[PDB]
Amino acid sequence: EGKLVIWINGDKGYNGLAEVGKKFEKDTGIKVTVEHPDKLEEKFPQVAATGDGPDIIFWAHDRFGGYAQSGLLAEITPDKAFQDKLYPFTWDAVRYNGKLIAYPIAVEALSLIYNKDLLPNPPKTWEEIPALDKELKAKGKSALMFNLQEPYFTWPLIAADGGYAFKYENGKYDIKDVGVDNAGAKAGLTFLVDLIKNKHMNADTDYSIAEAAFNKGETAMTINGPWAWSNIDTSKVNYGVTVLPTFKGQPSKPFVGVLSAGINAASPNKELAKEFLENYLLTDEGLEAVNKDKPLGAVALKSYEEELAKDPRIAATMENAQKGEIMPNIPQMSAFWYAVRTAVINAASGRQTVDEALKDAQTRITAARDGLRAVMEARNVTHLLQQELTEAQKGFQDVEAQAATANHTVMALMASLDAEKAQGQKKVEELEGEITTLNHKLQDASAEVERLRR
Amino acid sequence: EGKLVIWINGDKGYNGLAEVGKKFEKDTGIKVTVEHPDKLEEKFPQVAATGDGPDIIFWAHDRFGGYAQSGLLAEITPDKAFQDKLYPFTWDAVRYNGKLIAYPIAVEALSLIYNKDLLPNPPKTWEEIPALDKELKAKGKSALMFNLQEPYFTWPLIAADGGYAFKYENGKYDIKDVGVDNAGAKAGLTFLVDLIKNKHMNADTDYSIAEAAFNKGETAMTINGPWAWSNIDTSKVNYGVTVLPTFKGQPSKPFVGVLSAGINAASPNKELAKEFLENYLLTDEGLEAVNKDKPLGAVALKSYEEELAKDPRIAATMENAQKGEIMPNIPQMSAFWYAVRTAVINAASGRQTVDEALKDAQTRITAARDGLRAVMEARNVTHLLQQELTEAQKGFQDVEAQAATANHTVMALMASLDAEKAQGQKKVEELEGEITTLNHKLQDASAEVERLRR
Amino acid sequence: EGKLVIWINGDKGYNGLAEVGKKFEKDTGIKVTVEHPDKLEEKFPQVAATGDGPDIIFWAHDRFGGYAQSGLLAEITPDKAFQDKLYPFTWDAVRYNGKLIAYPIAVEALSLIYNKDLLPNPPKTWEEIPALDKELKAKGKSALMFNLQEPYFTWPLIAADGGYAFKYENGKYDIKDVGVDNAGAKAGLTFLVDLIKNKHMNADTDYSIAEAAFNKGETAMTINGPWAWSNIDTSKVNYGVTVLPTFKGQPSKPFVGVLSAGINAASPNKELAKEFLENYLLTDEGLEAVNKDKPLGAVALKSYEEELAKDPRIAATMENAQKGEIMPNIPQMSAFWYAVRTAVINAASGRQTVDEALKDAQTRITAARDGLRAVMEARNVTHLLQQELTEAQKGFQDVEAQAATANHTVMALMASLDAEKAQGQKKVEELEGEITTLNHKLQDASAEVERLRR
Amino acid sequence: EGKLVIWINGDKGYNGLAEVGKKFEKDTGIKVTVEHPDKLEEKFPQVAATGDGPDIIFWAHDRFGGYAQSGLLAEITPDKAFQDKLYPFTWDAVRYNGKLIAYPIAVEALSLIYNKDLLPNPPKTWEEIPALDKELKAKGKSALMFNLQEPYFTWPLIAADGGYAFKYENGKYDIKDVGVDNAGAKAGLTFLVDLIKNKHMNADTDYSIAEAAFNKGETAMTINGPWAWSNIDTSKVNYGVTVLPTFKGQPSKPFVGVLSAGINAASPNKELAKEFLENYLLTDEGLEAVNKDKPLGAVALKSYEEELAKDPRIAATMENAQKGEIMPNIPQMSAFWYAVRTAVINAASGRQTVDEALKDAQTRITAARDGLRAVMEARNVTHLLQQELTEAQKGFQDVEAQAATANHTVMALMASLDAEKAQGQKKVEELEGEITTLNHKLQDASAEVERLRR
Repeated sequence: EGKLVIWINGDKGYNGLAEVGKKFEKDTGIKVTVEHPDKLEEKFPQVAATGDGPDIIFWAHDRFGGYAQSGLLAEITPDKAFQDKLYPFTWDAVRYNGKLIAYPIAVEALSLIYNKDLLPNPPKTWEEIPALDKELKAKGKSALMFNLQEPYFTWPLIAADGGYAFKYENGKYDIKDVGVDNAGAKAGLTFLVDLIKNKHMNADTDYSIAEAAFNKGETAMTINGPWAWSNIDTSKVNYGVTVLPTFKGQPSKPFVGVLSAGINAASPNKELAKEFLENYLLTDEGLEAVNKDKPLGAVALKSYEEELAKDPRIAATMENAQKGEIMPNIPQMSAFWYAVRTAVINAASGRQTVDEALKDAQTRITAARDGLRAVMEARNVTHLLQQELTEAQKGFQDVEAQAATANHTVMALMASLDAEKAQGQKKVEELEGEITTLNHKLQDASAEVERLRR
Repeated sequence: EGKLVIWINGDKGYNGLAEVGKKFEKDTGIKVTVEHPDKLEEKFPQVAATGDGPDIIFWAHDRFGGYAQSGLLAEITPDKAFQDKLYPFTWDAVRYNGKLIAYPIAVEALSLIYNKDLLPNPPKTWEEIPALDKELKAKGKSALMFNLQEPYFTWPLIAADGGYAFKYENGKYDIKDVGVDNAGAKAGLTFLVDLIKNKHMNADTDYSIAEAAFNKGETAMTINGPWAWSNIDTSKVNYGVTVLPTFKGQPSKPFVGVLSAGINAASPNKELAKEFLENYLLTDEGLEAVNKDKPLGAVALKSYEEELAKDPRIAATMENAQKGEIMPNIPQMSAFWYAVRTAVINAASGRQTVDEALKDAQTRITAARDGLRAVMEARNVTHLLQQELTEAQKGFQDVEAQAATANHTVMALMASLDAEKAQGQKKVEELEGEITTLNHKLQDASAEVERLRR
Repeated sequence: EGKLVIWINGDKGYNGLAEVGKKFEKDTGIKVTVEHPDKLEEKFPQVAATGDGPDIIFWAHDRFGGYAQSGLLAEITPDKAFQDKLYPFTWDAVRYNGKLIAYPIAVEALSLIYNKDLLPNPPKTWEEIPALDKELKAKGKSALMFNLQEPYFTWPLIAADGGYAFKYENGKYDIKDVGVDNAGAKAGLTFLVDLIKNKHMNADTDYSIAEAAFNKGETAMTINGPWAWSNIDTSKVNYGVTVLPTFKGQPSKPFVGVLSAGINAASPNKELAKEFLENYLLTDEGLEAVNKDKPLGAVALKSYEEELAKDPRIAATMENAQKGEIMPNIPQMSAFWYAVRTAVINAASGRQTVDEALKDAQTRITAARDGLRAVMEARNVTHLLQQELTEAQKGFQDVEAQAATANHTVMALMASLDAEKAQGQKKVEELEGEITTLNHKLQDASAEVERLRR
Repeated sequence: EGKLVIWINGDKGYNGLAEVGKKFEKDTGIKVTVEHPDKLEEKFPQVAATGDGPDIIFWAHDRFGGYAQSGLLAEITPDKAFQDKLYPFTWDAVRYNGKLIAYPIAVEALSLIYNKDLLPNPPKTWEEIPALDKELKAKGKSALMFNLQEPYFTWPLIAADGGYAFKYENGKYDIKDVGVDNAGAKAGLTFLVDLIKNKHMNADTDYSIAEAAFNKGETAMTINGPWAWSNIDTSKVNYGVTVLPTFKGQPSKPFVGVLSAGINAASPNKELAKEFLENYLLTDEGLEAVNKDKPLGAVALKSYEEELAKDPRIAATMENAQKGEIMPNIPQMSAFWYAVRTAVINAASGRQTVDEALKDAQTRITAARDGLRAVMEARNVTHLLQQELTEAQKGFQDVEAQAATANHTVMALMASLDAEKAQGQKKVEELEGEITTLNHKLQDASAEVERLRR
């Protein structure tokens, strides 16, 4: 309270950011402390939920939908003037149910990487890569090698013509709409598989294999991110970085990830953070300071991005990001990765046709939750089936009780049958006795009248 | 408190008993009230369990084991001198776990009933009845007709040679030992079934059909109890009552039931009841008074029984009771009746052979509780199976969480691979730079010594 | 014996009630202790049956049918001067076989709740909701959201047009006359399915979802009880509470639950209990003390309901209640919840049609008497349980397979990372050797220009 | 209370064990019943936990770790004079958290079985088998065939060279110390895979196939337990039973199973059950009675094992016991059978390598198959639950049947009683008619002597 504590990961320019913190400390008297604690993404939900930890946290936007789901983040309110300082599409990476929940900072995305010496004019279209490889193979090189084991890297081509992870309409994801076996994704994947079939790529090619091959000049092109540049730098291949090839006319569609600054729902300093982010960090001065300590890569702030774009590699990254699909910030996306990962490997390794591989994603992406659903139906079915067991229990105590009554009743009734039957005749003979006596009285009176009348 | 209230059923000599109550009231000043309330056997366990109702209750001994099981009855303490005033075997009808729990009063049991005019010398053995019937059939009569639908009436012959309900050893019943399919019972039943096969009896003969037949002089003999006498009296058949026929040398073994006076565990007047029963009711005077109001039939009190025996019918009853099997006072006896009932009907109607009918009694006797036992195992199985459902529930939350870690870890590791690799070569070239500088220093020093030494 | 122990659930205002019991302890001198034992509805039948437990017991009236039937509850005898102080229908929920068995205290019913900033004038008919949802979906919001899983919530709509559970005749229900697939219920349920068919609602909308949706202003309307308000109060949505819409001109027919106060059959303090309720609790001052501790919602006492109904919400709940269905206090009702819970899902997800889904309800409801049937219904339940444990089993097996493949990648990278670190750290020691070596060689040369020579 | 009930699976010599109980019933007087309820292992945890079921339970020792963990078993306390009568290592299979929880009775392990007319001298090492299969294939016969599908069989070879499931430490298992991809396991599985690669075995050889092969003389050898012998006896192949062959000079490590006798935790007969096992069963005479009914195989008792070992086969099984792995009595072990089962298939059919397959077995303990196991234990529990419900259903149907017959009597009687009441009441009014008719006629006659005349 009265000061701002901020968490950013250790692989970012925290000192650079502290500098911005000091400029703020000077101008308002508010001391800003910047920290990079160990695995802070895991640490965040634990300290925010007891009014502790950072007033503001910098992280990949995808972890944030999980935090907003637990109401951990403050809703942010930037006037539209400020909203037009950043790229439209970056805001879409920081919404949850229509509420804006964090400030976009950086933008990251795969790009085509190529050896200028081997290939000074990288191709624009996937379609021409086969022919290009047949050429380079004749001088002991390959056209392209990139990580096929993972979907993050194979998606761009697959999504190109029509795929999508989850439909997005109004700042909201329909988690039941999955565009992974639409005719477009099938075309994407077929092509990719066909490249393997026609021995232009190896299905067992992963990250390290690709990286090594490019760095040793064994392949003309590869696909990869800004995280990889300082590595390729020191191979001293002469490498170009540029727009991903199109497919069937359409841009490749690589997933996009966005370093974002979010504010703690718990924090009291909500407006002093809003200030710090809006007026000190998200400016050319502020981003430049962080950039000096460690490059951010392509940024969300239009004005400063336009400066960094001198570096064509940073130009490419953003060009690709703007043609790509923001990576959905919803819990279920990890099911997507899981499912899609297995889908592709199978499709590639021959284990499945594209069609069956992609058709199963629809089933498998929910195998997690359908099974969990069956566990909870079964939970209820046992409550019911326990009730029925009570019912049977008293059914048996009942039957046992009403057996005794039947056995005893059989005999009661026998005694009664004899009682009322003996009581019967006894009353009868009494009455039948009264009759003979009256019969005799009437006989005796009648006999007298005859005497007297005669 | 200070007085005795006593409950007896309405079909007994309650006025007779009140007279005994008045003799007591005179001699000790204690007013005794005698009551016959509606279904008092059902009413007893409800009033005794809140210190209410009668100080003493007269009822059929079999209901009393159920009462003692609920500790409702006081344990009685009659010195051995008093014990020898009643017939030994009667006391066995009033034990529960070795504790004497009531005073025996009256004894009831089936006897052979026969038409003196049709058959002045009733047979002594079941074995001679077929022949007898062939004789009497030739003059339009039957030898024997008695209630075959119920086991209480068919048992005497079945048990004759070896059967028993539940084994009885030390004032205790082994509820797992049931002698209903031992070779003896098989012989008894076979005979009975054979009588039906050889058209000496009808399988569909019940109590009313038997009674009618005997009372109209259509049959020479029947089997029945004292409850039935006053009924037969008024048919004015000239009837004898005597020992049941033997089978295979052995006496018939009819069940025996004993009117017994029990004392409330709750009652404070335990020693004033002991008194009343021991010294006023269980004497010749006392029983005689009750007898005047309503005959008890054969009694437990040796001395007075020996008087009543002048009536040979009452002699037979007791002779048959002493050769019979006290009717077990344990809850499970109603399963016995249920099982054995169905056994015999089936055996008689052709629906089953004797052997299979009797073998099933062993199973069916416990359908009852074996089935209840399954309901309660199943009750526990559900508690367990609900626990496992919790386990599966967290198994799924787990798996879903550790999919997110895996997806994020795949990428963390990719970045790290590039970080530590670029960091790698940067340290290497620094060191490799220090090397050339030292290489050049040493060269320059070495070039000097050569100059100077030369 | 001269002391009043009262049971009332924990989530009620028991410190309030405690205050009423002290105002009573004052004006008479009889100590009153209130408790709130866990699972006290299920404790009561065990404690009452041994003369122990409470003189008065507070609970939702439907449980009191179970108690009455076991003869655990005393018949209350209030004058018609008193009876008129409460709303006529609150007596209909405390009747068993004509007899009044408990005192009504509070009344509860779903009501239609709405966000005024998103919808200032709530609709008066169900039929206008689709039209209204379209309007709202246009600006990325939904019309209505409320727990579809549970029948308790769906019923109001279904039973609206002349539907009902069991016919209430005089003071009981005919257990075999049922309004579940009469004209009314079919039409209603048809409409509920249409809303899901036409995408206006999701088939798997539960309580937890529907609360969060409304309470964060995603949806214009929900359906819910007084229990759900304080959670809205904290969310600060500007909400209103009103009459549930009409369907076919008829009011929605939500269930009514009426907190009743019953009296133990064999309680020593008969008139004293009556006295407390009639003259101390069921008065403006008693109910207030309670209400101040925890809100009872609408109350049965006219005098005080007119005070509380100044709160348009409490007035609304009571309106819906008068327009709604009392919960039958008969055992048979517990098949209703199950039969209708599955009927809903089956008609919704399309596994059955509306006619056949309500015909199976019709059947399972009417009638019991269960016992052996219960056991066969378990037999079929466990086939269903088996299917689900199957589904859960292949759910895990699928996730496990796909989890196996992310782990393939993860160990691969971890491998390469560990390898990279090994290679690098060895290369570094190789160089640091070269350096220490050269440093020595130079030390010699150097130390031998300085000495030998200059 | 003064009686001993025992459970033992049906395929065991229970009529023999009964003979041991009669020798026990004679010399003391305590009756001892032996039963063999279906699915009794699953039954026991539900019957123990309601003070029902058996005093002692006979089963494979692995199931007893589950029971011990729930506290259902009594800790046995035998003197070291007794302990020494049994082979040291049998007591390692009846320990849970250091405590002895049952008596060892019999020992079972896989042995090497061979056909002497095809191979008079069986090999002493796995390594010579390919060499020997070549020799045999030449004359159209295979060296070895046994169940490759099941790990229980394939384990012996895999575990040979220092492999193990979980480390046994003192009296427990370090649940996290696992020998499944140590140096030993890999080498063994590798050999098993090679045998399949080089066409010495078929990948899809299961039990059924292997038996029929060996039993019809198509293969020189098979691997199997005592249970398969009697089937060979009949086929009449001339067969020997011997130690399993060594791998890398190490004895094969087949799973040992010890049939053990456990005692119910809350059994009224504590010292009596101990008395029966220690002094009557675990003795030459006792074990003989049981072995005469059905062979027990190896026995834990020294005195009688040296007798049975005159059968070379039995000595052979004992030798492979001692040289084998006692089954861990811990829940976690069920993951093993699965993980490994797949591991073996995968490594065999080539879908994984030996290294990566055994690493996946290494991991699946703990992690994801927490939940999946619980689902599958639910899956088997419902099978027990279905048997229970079955038992209840025929319990009801039985009593229903017998109830129906008692009612038959009851209604017949009530009919007769109602007929008798009718018949008589029409008589009594008939007479009362006459009596008032006669009175009137008399009144006239009489009134007409008094007036007319005198």
